[PDB]
Amino acid sequence: FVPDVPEGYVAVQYAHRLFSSSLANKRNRVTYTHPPTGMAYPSPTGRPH
Amino acid sequence: DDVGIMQQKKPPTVVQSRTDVFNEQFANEALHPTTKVIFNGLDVNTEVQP
Amino acid sequence: EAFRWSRYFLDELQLRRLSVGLRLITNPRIARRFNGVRIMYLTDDDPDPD
Repeated sequence: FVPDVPEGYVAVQYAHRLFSSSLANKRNRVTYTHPPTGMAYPSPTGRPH
Repeated sequence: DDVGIMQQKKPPTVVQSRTDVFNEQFANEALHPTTKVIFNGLDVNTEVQP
Repeated sequence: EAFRWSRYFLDELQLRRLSVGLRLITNPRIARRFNGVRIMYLTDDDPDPD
């Protein structure tokens, strides 16, 4: 079994560029900037599929 | 299709007591299937009926 | 005349004080026993008790 990828998901090549340090609520988060829209996401939760 | 009788080989059961506040982190997470449960003492159905 | 209302068999000054006490008791600032709760699984990014 290989789980099928759900309809809403966007494919993203990994790159060192995608992740960075950033300030967010008084700590340095491992932010993931998201290439389709460019939104930064300091928290692991709440990120786009 | 038959119900098992010999004791079966169940996957290991990690208990995560969940407090009001806690630092979740997923370093060293298991990749194999593993049942996760919030409460301890979950063997509550003690009144056996003959 | 004193028999018309036992004043819960309390003295006059005790009543006069008692009213003020009712004012202390009904006060919002001392009303610090809290009722009810909300389980939800958010991150505590910016801790404010309120």
